[PDB]
Amino acid sequence: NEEGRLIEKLLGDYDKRIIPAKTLDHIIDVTLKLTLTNLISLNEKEEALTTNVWIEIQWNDYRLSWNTSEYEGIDLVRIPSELLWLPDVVLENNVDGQFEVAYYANVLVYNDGSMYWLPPAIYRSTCPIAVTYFPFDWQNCSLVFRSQTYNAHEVNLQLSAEEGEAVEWIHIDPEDFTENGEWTIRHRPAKKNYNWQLTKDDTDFQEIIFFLIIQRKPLFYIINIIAPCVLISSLVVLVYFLPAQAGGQKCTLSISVLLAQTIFLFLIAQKVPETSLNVPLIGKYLIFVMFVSMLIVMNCVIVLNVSLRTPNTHSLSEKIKHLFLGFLPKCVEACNFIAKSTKEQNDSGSENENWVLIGKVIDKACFWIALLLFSIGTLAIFLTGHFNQVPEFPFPGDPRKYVP
Amino acid sequence: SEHETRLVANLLENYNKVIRPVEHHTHFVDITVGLQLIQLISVDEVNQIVETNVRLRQQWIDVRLRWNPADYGGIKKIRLPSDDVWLPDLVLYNNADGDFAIVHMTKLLLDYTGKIMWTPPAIFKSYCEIIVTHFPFDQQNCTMKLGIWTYDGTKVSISPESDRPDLSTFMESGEWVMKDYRGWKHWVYYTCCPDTPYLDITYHFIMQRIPLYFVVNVIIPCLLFSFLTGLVFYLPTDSGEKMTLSISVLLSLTVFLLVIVELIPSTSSAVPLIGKYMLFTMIFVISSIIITVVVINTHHRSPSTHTMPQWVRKIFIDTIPNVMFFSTMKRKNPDVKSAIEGVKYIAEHMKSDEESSNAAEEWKYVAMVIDHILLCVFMLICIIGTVSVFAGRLIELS
Amino acid sequence: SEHETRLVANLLENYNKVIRPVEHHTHFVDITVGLQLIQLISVDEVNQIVETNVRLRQQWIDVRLRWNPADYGGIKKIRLPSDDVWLPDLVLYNNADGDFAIVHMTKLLLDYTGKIMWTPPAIFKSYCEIIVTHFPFDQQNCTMKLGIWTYDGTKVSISPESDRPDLSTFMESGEWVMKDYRGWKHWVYYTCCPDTPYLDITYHFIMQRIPLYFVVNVIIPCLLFSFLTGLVFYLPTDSGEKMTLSISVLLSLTVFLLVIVELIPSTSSAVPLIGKYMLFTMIFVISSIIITVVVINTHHRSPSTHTMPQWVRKIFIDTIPNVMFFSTMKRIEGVKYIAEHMKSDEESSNAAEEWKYVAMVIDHILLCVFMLICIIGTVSVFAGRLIELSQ
Amino acid sequence: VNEEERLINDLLIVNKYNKHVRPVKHNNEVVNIALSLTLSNLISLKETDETLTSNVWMDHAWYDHRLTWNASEYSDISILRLPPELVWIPDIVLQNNNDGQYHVAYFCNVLVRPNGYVTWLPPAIFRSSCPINVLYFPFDWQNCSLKFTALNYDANEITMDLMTDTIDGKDYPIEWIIIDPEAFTENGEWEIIHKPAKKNIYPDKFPNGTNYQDVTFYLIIRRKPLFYVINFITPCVLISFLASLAFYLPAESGEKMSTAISVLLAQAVFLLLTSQRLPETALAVPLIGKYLMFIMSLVTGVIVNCGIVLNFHFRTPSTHVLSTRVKQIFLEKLPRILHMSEIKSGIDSTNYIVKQIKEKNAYDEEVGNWNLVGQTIDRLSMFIITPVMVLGTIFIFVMGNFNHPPAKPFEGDPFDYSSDHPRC
Amino acid sequence: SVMEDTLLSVLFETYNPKVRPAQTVGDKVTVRVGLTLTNLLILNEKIEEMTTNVFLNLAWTDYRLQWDPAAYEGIKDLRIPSSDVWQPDIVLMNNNDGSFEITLHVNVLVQHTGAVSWQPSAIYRSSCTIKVMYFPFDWQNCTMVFKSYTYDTSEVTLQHALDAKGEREVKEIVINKDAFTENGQWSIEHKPSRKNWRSDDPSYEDVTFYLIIQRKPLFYIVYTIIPCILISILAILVFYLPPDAGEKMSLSISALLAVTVFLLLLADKVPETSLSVPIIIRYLMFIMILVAFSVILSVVVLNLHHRSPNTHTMPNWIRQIFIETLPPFLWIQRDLKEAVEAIKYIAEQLESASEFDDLKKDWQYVAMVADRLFLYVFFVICSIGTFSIFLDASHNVPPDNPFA
Repeated sequence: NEEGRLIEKLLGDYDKRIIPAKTLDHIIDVTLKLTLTNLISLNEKEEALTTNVWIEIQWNDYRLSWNTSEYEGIDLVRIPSELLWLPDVVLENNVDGQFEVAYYANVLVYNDGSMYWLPPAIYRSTCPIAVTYFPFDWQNCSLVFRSQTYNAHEVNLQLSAEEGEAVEWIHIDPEDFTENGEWTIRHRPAKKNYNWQLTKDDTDFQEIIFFLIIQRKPLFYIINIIAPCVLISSLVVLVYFLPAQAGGQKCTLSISVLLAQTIFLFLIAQKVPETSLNVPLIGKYLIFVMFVSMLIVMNCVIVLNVSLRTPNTHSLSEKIKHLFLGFLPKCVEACNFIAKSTKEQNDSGSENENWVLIGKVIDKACFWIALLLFSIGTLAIFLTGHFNQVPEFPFPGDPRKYVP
Repeated sequence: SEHETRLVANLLENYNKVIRPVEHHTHFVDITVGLQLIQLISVDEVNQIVETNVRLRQQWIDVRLRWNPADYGGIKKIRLPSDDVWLPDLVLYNNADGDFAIVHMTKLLLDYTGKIMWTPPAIFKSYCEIIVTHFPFDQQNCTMKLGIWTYDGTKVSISPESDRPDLSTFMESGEWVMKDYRGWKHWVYYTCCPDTPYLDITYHFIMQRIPLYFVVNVIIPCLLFSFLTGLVFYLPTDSGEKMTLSISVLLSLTVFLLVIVELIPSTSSAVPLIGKYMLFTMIFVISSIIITVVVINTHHRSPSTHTMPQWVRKIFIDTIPNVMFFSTMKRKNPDVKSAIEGVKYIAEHMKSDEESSNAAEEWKYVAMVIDHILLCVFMLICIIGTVSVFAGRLIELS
Repeated sequence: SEHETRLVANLLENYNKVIRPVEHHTHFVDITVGLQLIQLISVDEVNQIVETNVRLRQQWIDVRLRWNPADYGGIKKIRLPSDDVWLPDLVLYNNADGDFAIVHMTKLLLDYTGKIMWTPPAIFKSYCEIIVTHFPFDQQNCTMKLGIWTYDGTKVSISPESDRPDLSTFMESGEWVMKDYRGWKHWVYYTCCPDTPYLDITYHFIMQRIPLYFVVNVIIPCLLFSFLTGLVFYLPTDSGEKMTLSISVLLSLTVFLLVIVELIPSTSSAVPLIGKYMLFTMIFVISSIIITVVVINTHHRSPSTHTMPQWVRKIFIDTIPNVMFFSTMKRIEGVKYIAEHMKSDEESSNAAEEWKYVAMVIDHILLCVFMLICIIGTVSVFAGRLIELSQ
Repeated sequence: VNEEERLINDLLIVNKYNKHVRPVKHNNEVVNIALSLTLSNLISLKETDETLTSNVWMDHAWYDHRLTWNASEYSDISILRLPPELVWIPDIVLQNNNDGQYHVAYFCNVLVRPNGYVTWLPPAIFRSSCPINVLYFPFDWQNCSLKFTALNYDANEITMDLMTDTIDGKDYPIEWIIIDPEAFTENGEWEIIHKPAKKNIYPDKFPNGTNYQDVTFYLIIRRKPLFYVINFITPCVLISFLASLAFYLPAESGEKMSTAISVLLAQAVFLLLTSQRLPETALAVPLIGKYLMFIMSLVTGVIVNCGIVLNFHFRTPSTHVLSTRVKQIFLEKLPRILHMSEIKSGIDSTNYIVKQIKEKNAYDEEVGNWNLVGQTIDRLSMFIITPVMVLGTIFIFVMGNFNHPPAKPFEGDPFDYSSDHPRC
Repeated sequence: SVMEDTLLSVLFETYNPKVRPAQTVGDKVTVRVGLTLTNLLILNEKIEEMTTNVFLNLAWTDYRLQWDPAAYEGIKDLRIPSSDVWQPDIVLMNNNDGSFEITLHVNVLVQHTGAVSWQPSAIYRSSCTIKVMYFPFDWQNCTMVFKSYTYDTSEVTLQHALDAKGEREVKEIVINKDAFTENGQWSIEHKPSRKNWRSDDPSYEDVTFYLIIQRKPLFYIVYTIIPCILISILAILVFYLPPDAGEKMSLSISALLAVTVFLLLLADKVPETSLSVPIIIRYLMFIMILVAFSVILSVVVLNLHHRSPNTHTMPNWIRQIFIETLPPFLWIQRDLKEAVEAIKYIAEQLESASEFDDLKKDWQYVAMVADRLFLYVFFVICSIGTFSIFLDASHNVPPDNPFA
């Protein structure tokens, strides 16, 4: 096999610790390309995006060249990556200690010294979660690739060009790519970025940034958390039709709705991130419905106090009675003693009935206010969540789409 | 033996692990690749990752690793470390979390003709799409895609050892049933070079989940809660617990929602049948609570505040109760004259009390008839809802 | 190029890695050590572990790794693997769970004059004492104690690069704000060998926790429960929903204790302010339920069993309602037998009415004092720390 | 130039220093190896998996005749540093550990003196396995041990001993875990008390085996119970005390059963928390667990008694008949011993009304007698249940608080292992 | 120089650890295998995985490792690093994770006769199918299979280890009285060792160590059994409350809620296996069904109690069954004429009220008798069910013969 003598001649005087620059002040182009095989996860508890990506790296090495006419027409040789020099292009913004690739595949070399490497890797990059519109939110975080041990005076990172145009995107495979099930890839731009604060001689002067605009599918959160909580918070508006009696169960219903909301808070606390920069939208809605439930409990206590008043306990003033009953546009003396006792208990019952009617009027008055408050708050919060959509362009200041 | 040490020293004298083991570079190595499963480690739906334990039967022919047995004391088969000979770079294309290729690197069997047989073990964390629509009665089609990474056709060609993966030593998983298991070989051509096919082997398994655990631990409590939801309409409104029962079974369902979250997978690809039934039960409880609020409100409706309309009374008094045959429904001195006036006053007060109590009793009767009707309606709704949710998949299974 | 390969071969032909880089063994290597914090990964209070991403700038001078650039085509700066040259034994003395020293072993820059600058990344899991006294408004002072583990003074000297760690590339952690950061160099002497100082560098970060997460998740439900358990006393005793409301808000606090245990650290060094406020709310609810039971029993006192004391009447009938301006509270043989029984029922119901009025007055004054207690308790719990934060 | 390179080349290359050969003149000799421990910081003691994670600096000291040099010849070099990869080291292994670590974490350079004395201080993070005595939880104290052995060599080849410190010209064996007072930080949930060290020799096994001798470092660690007292103990005790007040609620109010059953629900929530924060060992019932079981059964008994009282309260003459003996004993003993506080038709209809009034008056006086019986049996039930409940909930935690580790770290040894009073 | 160095130089001058020490072509190497359990760490049911600490006593013979102690300084035995001598690849075949090989790799001991003994210690995580039918009162038949991964029966022959003296075979798992912490939840009833080489494939041969372990259920008894018994007691107590109290539902549905909380607690620890239902889960479901039936019957009792003659009419069969027959068997038994006619009307109203109250009292009597019958039936069925379940649970004794 001619590959044996070809490899023995190529690697006979090869030093993998040396940059392949031909002369002094020679900068080697290191073209990069990404291929997102499948989006594994985005764990917002530690704000880490776990992805599976194949990284295409192409460069030129003047050492590994051969005249194919001298050999038997061989023009493409696979060499293990451990025996060859590498640009050490690593993911800088990792959440773990894993910087390099996960497999170290063989690298292909051509006649002209062209070198093509395709290692796969599993990257747990950092991803600052914007919790403003959780769970209807969209996340804009990126993978940053840079040469760990070289500066801009030695290497020159740039995006690879295939047919004469720069591949400024992630280029997922249209067929062999399964959806995450909770995230949709809306925009996948890519760009070379300079820090412009450090000098060119610094290794961190240049980088290649692959963004990933990901929109969360809120289906599971709607089905299991949002809609049941909405139904529970809608139940508390029914309390104004329950009678204000011993068996009315008004305060029981309201406080048990509050207890259900507390259990929902316990459920929610295991899912929401702990960034503390902003309150999650689901958290805002939960605080709002808890405040509404507290106000409704207070109103129920007030209504029960009003409807259970007695002439023996309070005095019904003429002002209150007028206000709440006119402004609603929306050896023989034993028989005498029995008669007078019946008359006085009838009068006390009549005043109690007046208090009950006042309670009914205030119930009907406050029910509409509570219903409007709850409906407006819920609709406003969820319409704000729904209107939160991915921007049309990947960058607001650019007209390009960065889409093949 | 000293014969075997001499044989190994002579074989590995000038061997090069990097070089592809072929006679001429225009030819290719015919590598017979088969996979034998051992145990299904785990299946995760929130990440769509299936972890399996496999052994990779890889066979090929190395022309450099041959000898005459009669020249070495009759030795025919030897064992060699895998780090000394050329190894194909078989990679799982759809790898998710595990290692992309073989990492354990156990020893391999070498014959006197050069037939390298290698059986390394591996734990494959493959990425296969999880259809959660029919959970927990779902049927997953999980695939593992093996391919030569760096090389291609006419250099390193792989072929399936058998039409199906070996499952003779496959222990029972206890949660899944292997309905079918097959392995296909795909050629993929590219327009850049039509004479360089790219070869891969996909092994697909059809796993039908055993649903007993989710039926016992999730379906039964939800069914019990749904059955008890409609029971509240038989509870009379005279008892003050009519609201208490409904809101407390609602609290019980809310507590069981924690178990549902901690047990079922949390995916947004599609709503599972468990989620559909849980949402149906929740909406059923909410509607029952609204209905019993209406019943309680129409039970305490005072005759003075509201008069009974003729139509609703007519319907609920003399037509509907007659239909329900199974129910037991009911279908000379100032002081003397002042005492006389007091007796007349208490008599007319008792008359007014009797009239008001009769009107209130009419309201109670209307509420009771409504309770019976809605009890029957809600029981029928619960039964037909459970049947409509589950019987489709139950029939599709058989 | 061939010049760089020739230079590296010439440099590493006779190099020995296990030998300290000095001209004379009595001299020492002056090592300039600086730290830059890429990001604050995590802070764990139950175990006192601070995980950080840290890049270590270590500079020294190796007299063996020098060359004339003009002899090798003008090359001045090269890159070498860290496993081919002598390396300092920089170890995090207070390491808790992570690796003690540098593991990644990236390449390092080598000049023609012998200067070596090495910038390895690492993940430091520091074990710094965590004070949970003022949680969640706490201020944490976390230290990293870098030092040469094996060598000591007069063999390897370590000096700080700058008085402060570099945060130019620092990412905002979101949960913390880096209020202050500094680094000091410590000499430690031992009685056995007083002429050999032991040198180390301690970098201390003073960080402030952003309290919005725990205020939203914990403080607001506790305030709501306190307000409800204070408002429970306005409910009249006639409705049979007083104890149900009290024990239901008790149960809601009990099931919110699940969230409290889930969120707050489980550290027994000291009671946090969250724990103090939760205990205050628990005592508040317990006391409210106890006096609710008391007033419910005093509402149903029958005159046949109990008799109205004169002091109870004097207090809750005459004096207290006078100063309660806000409340609108008011300040032939058979027929003879029927009349006598009616009189007895009337006087018994009048005595029961007196008991109910006493219960209502107690309820009103208790509602006022409980609202005042809730306000005073919340202020005394939180306003002191808020004033300390504002200054 | 540097003389260290010449000394290293003479020591390890010229003499052909074999790394795998034990440093003895003759094979029958024994290498004496002295060990010590320095607990830098106790990481945690996770009782759910019974794992103690700790950070310890292990100190090894021994001799090597192949590393001796004439100091005055080699330009007066006193101390020498050498990586472990080139010098023979004893592989002291933590035998008991739930993780598969079995080794030190850094392998720092060893220090060599010209006489051959070699010391080594590699730091390490160890995840050892010790059983959790959950009997007195959360006021308990644990006894967690690190058992270092030498599985590479037998007792006839090397011998492990405690390192000796010279004070006032006298040698004292370090029989304790060294803790630096100005550097160690106390754990947020545990405190170290005794920390003894010992060397164990098992006579039933032969010296030529690898399990003949070992060195064990113990930790008698007391858990600070402040967190569990604040979050678990006091609210549960307050709920239990609230459960007693169900006997003070009159039966007229419809909440007598509700408060007791909701107290039971709260105790069930506390039970869920306690089970979530405790291991599953079945050696003995934990103190908090048995207290919770006792208080839950007592609350169940309170619920049963409240049900009985409510049944007695609603009895009517149309359903039940009170006996002379029951009302006699109740109303004659319990309050005293508990100090409890056309014209013809018209007149016919009139006397019929009078008779109905008499009958209903007798009915309501019987109902009042039943109510009095219910009230006095409720008072007796309170005076029975409340004192036994408060005495039990005091006694359980008093016995729990009195649990302290013994002054002597071992059962019979009167040495009282400490750094203040060394032996010999 | 110490003669150990020269002995090593003589031994390892031509040694090669890649070849089995068959002195003649076609021979076999007799390898004796035994196990020494130091600490059975855990048996996780959620993964069906046993984690243990073991010492793997191995013994074989190398013809190359022979020397005469007379020619040297009486060196009868020697200690060699494990990476220098030949080693059979004896691994745990049924390991759950990927840790096939040992962990510590201790030194091997070589006598002058050529016999080589090895005692490496390792943390091993095997997988055993769990019989989840009788959880937590069950016993587990866990299995650890050890065999040479590469060598088959034509190259090695697996046997049993010997005792401290070379006279007999252990044929069981050796346990050291020292350095053994007893697991707090498991008891080692039987620890046999056997060889179970299959018949369809003659090349297969292995050594299997069985662990019959009985679980001590005290934790689940304290935290799950006693609360369920108390809730069952409350469910029985439900039928003793009077209907007029108004706490029958408030007790029964709260008992159901407590059962739900206990099921939430159990959901964390119960095994995920779907082959069979654990007896603890069956007991929990039986308790839940009993509480639900108690709720249904208390609803029926309240409905019967609140009936009135103007809403329901008493049928003949109800009067025959719930009044006449069952209570004996259940020990339950028992111008002025205007004023004159006004008094007559009052008397008529009193008569009507008394008749209405009599019919209502008859309905209440029927409700009370049915409640007592339900109480007795519920007590009997609950006692019988609990007794049968616990009798089945207590009879799950592990078998006497461990099939060795």
